[PDB]
Amino acid sequence: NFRGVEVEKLATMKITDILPKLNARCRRRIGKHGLSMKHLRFVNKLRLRRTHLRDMIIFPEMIGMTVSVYNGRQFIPVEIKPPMVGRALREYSMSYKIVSH
Amino acid sequence: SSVTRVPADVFINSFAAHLKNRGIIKCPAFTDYVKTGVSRQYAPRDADWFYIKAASVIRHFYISGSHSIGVAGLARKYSSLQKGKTTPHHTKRASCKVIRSIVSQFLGQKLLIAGERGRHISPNGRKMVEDFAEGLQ
Amino acid sequence: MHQKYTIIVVGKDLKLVERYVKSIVKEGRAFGISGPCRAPVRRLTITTRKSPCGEGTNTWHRFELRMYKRTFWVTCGGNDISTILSKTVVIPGIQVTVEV
Amino acid sequence: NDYRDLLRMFNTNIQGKVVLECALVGIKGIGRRFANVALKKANIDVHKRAGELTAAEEDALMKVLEDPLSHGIPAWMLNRNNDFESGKDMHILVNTIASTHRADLERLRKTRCERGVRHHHNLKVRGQHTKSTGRRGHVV
Amino acid sequence: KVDYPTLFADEAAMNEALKFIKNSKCITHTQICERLRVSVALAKRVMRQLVKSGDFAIVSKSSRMTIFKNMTKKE
Amino acid sequence: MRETEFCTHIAHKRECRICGNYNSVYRKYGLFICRRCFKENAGKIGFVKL
Amino acid sequence: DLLERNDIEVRERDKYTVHTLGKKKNSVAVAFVKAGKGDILVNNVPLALVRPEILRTKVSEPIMILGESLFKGLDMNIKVAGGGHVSQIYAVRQAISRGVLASVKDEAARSELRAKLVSYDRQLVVSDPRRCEAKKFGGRGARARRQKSYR
Amino acid sequence: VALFNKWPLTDVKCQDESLEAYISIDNHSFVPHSAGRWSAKRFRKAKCPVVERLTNSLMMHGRNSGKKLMAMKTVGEAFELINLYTGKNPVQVLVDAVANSGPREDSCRIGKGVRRQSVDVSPLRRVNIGIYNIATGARKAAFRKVRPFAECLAEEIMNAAAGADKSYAISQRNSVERIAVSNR
RNA sequence: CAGGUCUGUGAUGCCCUCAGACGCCCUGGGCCGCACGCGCGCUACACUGGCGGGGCCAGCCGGCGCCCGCCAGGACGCGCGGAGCCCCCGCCGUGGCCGGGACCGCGGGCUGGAACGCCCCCGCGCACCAGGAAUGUCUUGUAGGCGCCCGCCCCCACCGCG
Repeated sequence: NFRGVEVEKLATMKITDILPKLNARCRRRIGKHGLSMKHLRFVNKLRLRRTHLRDMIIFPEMIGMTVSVYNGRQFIPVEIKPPMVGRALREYSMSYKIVSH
Repeated sequence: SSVTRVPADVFINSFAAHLKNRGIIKCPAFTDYVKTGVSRQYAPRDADWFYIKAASVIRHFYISGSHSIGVAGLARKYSSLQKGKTTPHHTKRASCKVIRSIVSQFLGQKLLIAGERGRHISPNGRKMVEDFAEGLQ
Repeated sequence: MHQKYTIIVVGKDLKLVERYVKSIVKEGRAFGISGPCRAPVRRLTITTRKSPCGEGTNTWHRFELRMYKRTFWVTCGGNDISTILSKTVVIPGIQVTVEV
Repeated sequence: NDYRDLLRMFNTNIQGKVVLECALVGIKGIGRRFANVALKKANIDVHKRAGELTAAEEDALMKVLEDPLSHGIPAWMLNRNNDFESGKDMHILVNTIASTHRADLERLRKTRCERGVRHHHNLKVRGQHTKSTGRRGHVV
Repeated sequence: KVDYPTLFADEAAMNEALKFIKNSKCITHTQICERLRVSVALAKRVMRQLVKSGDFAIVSKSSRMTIFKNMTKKE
Repeated sequence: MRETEFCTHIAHKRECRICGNYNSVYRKYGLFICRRCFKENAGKIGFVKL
Repeated sequence: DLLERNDIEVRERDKYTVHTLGKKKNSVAVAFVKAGKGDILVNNVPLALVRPEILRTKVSEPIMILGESLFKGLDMNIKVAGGGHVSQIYAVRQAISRGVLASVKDEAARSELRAKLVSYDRQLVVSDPRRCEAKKFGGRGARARRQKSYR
Repeated sequence: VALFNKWPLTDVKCQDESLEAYISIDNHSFVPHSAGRWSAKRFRKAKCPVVERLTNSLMMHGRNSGKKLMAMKTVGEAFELINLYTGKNPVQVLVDAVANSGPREDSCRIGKGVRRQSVDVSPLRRVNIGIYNIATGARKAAFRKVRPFAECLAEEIMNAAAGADKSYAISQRNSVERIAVSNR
């Protein structure tokens, strides 16, 4: 279950529909401030189906598709899954490595 | 004058009972379960605190006279330190809504009149405050 | 005509500003120029580490720019005070400004 | 003359001796809707010293605890405010706190996320300094 | 190592506890809490009852410390 | 083209007048002079000691 | 609060024969004395009711040593600004002593009255010179310094 | 003059003719808050109300530094608790406590290569140590107890004035004096 | 002094580099990681204290109102304005307790292009019950306690300078 809606309902859930349910940061990013053309163009590539955008937050339709994310050196592979929707992929891709002392 | 002749605390407590008896203010009872000031941590235990705060706020607006002090200024009069953090504690203003509610009741009651910028005590309210003070004396 | 013209003298040096005060008071004394209204001094301050690097016990240079400002009140004909500005001794690096 | 021994309410023996507004503060170390006073103040009076809680009033205190908006408690409070899965806000108290916390911690492991990966290694999450204060007990 | 009597003491030993403090020529809330092992929170509420009685008069009354001496009880 | 990759704004680029150095601008009275740069030019501004 | 020209701003005229100034630790009190019934007012409030309840005797101390009858027949309006509570209690006793003495002026009785106060408490009629010292670089305190890590 | 508006200085005379000069009740003022500079001059300290010196000794340990108003409040409540039990003038019981708490012999090296020798404590030092010891015994006693500072201060003064060894100050005096007798 | 600064400088010898740039920009990431050792600090270890109301006091120097919001903060305007400690009354009351506030789970804000920054609400409740060998600063408005401002600054001080 995610924020009330079941997964099938939440993938059909529109980005401005799933926003009242999301957390404060998401409402600022998709509502008041909004996003630029480059963030939208990456989302357009997901729509095309069938990146360096750490800032970009997960959208419901993108679930089930894995997006490569730069950590500053290599494109870390990050899968998209149901409980992580609306959460910036920058917390999903890690720049650092384990302490290994 | 009068409100000075009676100690400030012996006036505020008696005025709190008076402002609950005459039905002045009327506690919102939605702010009853709220804690005044981000600075504090455990909320007032008085339960009649709204009346003590209400009688204290009219007594401030009386001594202000034509100064016409604002609600934010009154919140800075109820500011305390935010203690309980590793970072050194600093002064933090009181909740604006509580005081805004108190000043709103006085404007409707006509005990306090509206003025340029902040509101100030009305003559009709002053009469109640000074008669109570002399009565305590 | 008859308006009030506000002269403001802004000067870094006290002796220089006191000299401008003497000339302004003297020229307008007949025109009822007011006695100098001395502004609270503006002691603008910058404290910087004496060293370019961070080496040594940290030392501090305490630099204070004090600005002394005198406000002057004259009520009279405008043309006379425009000439009064020429009459008063000109101090280089010291400024006068007239506001109606 | 009227004083009673500690009652086990919510899986903990809450001492009858300590004031009721704070005897409930150590509710098994998990819960506290009142924030020192609100839950009891809404139904009864505080400063009772405890051990005089009438069982019917004790049931009434339990009822508000279990159902928050039934008594009209402020939605700004509550242990859980959005329910990551459920989508609802309610107070979570006692053992439920542990179970929900484990599920949230499991969720960060399930979807690999730095907060969970740091949590697995015991590395500090939120706190950002480990160079000096990370000695901890000679281990993070 | 605490004073377990906390709320309204016990039952009939409360009268003997009242007798003990009345026996003292002068009392302080902290002094009853240690001597009677009843806690100082209980002592304040017990003291107000025997001040209403008129058994003891508060020589000095402060929010910090409140101290009382017996007005009479000489004979 | 080249313009879109040239000086795109990310933040203010502020420098000490006289030094062209981003560090320690010291704009306390809008005097954007470097901390080190200011000590060389303090007499000229007229800043004085006790 | 800082030595502002606000003497007549609180009260217009009222035949205030004297306008004394008593200053302790950055706190100044302008006291206005006229013929009265023995009333003394501080900051538009009875002198007996002062904020440091413990130090409320210090304010009334010049009246006790000089005598109530000499004080009777005077009304004093005192406005204290700057400084803090204990200094404001020290400033008003100094202001009251100076102002009551001003009524005697150059009289032999004033010389005795100044000596009478100076004996019970000296500096009651004399300003205390102590003033705060500045913080110096390398120390949080004016004279205290940072702990030396090595040596 | 009635200290705390309750106690005169008329009967408060120190019996110890060696310590009477350094204990003064003449300068007493209701409320021991005289802001007179005692730091100035080598012996101006001697000409100070004894009760004010106690009020300056009470505020120590840093967490309580500078709060004279709170210390003198304690002195008043302690004096009431001394009046309540002793049934005597509490300014006079303090005077006897200061006189007894002061040791007359100390140990100092005296130009020796660690070998201390016997010295004689000055009549000002006897007064300064005596008051300091009274306040420090109370300070240690009230650190983790339900007993208030006022109660323990009241009891050290009551115990010192007779000379009971329960007083932390009198035990200190007997230790200091005995080490001085052996190092003699 | 061969102390430190060529990385403040259209200060600069010489070497390197010098269009696949060591020029200058553009995106992303680090400097802030961390088995650990050490240097400033900060907050505690409680009752001379914590917690609730009430009084209310500055100075370097300094804007506010009204309405909404639990605060945080916001909207809409305008011309202005002010601390803690302490004092006073309650409460808890020697219990790692309501001392203490580290951590950690939702959530509400903010600033910016973008958090990983900051703020805040209900949880959550770490050591620490006074610190060994050592060592440092300080003589009156000083020590210490207690606030406050400014510098840098989108936000941000446990820092420096006042």
